[PDB]
Amino acid sequence: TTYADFIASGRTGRRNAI
Amino acid sequence: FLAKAKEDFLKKWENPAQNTAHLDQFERIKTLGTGSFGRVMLVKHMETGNHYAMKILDKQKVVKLKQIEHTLNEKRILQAVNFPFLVKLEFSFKDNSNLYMVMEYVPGGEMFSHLRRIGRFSEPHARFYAAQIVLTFEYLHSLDLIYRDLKPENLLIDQQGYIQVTDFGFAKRVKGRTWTLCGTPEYLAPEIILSKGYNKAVDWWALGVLIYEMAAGYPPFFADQPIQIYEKIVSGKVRFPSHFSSDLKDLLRNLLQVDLTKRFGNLKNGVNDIKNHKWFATTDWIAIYQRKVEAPFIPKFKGPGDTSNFDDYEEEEIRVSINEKCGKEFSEF
Ligand SMILES: COc1cccc([C@@H](C)NC(=O)c2ccc(-c3ccncc3)cc2NCCN)c1
Repeated sequence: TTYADFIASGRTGRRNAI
Repeated sequence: FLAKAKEDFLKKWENPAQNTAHLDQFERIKTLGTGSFGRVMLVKHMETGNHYAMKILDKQKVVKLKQIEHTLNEKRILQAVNFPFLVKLEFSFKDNSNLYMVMEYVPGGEMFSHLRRIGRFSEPHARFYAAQIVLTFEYLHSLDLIYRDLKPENLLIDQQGYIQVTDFGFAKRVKGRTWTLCGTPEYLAPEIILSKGYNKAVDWWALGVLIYEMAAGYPPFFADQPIQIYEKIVSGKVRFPSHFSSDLKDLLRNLLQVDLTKRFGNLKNGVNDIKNHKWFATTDWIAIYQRKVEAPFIPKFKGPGDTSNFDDYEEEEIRVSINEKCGKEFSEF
């Protein structure tokens, strides 16, 4: 599922500005 | 309302308030969060017992990363604005080493924390929050201000369950086009990525990304590295979950529109195209502004000065040099 792919990704925490 | 709001803003924009408190008036309790040039701390005004959130910036770190202009923009704008869904700046001052901004404390924490925990919000829950952003952007854009950093991390939940927008670090007063590459990868409009000149329409694209993330539980464009995220944004393709309503999918296609001549909020009727859309049919716009609508979630209150709705961070002693640093650079702060 798309949800499972998101939770397994490295960008589920707080995202910083570029 | 907007004509009177502009008169109030311009008076403060032309003659900004400076040096309205001192560091020795506050007791530093705990770190609430961190950033590139410093931290946000929970403080207590000793003589009244009032609690506040204090943003601390190291002057030397600001200059090193060439962020002087953006830092001056943030303070000048925040001291001049006034809206129910914007965090209020109470005091501002500086010393030999740092810059300080003392804001109202929001104990409910960031929308980010609650969204990740429960997974996703229902369409009526997502609608309530989205309506507050629409009104806030209507107010900000009318003053010629561009926000440029909409994300769940910057949306704080107050004790009434209403939103308070924080972090004006990339906010700017501009008439026409601007070119700075700034923001969060997942929320960047295609015109920002493609090094083109851009305007207020980048905030309306960001609203599309926010509504999608709130209702789905994940962003419309995600990967492990920023370069892969940018590839997905410029392609134009978006896939919606089967649980998304017909009216929600239509609004998102109009907000996440690559073509500037077709993007909602950027047409002849402006903000009215969003406010009159089928997804917002049940929304009482005046009752939202007046805070009369029942909130879907009210954060647990554990007394004044409680930090349970915030994550733990490692403490550090605040240093003040006996010599003034970057005096001329921050003269107007
Ligand atoms: C570039 O250097 C920086 C140095 C220090 C901070 C920052 C940025 C990242 N943080 C903020 O501007 C910020 C300020 C105030 C509050 C806040 C919390 C509670 N009640 C009221 C207000 C929340 C914030 N961010 C929340 C998402 N992390 C950048």
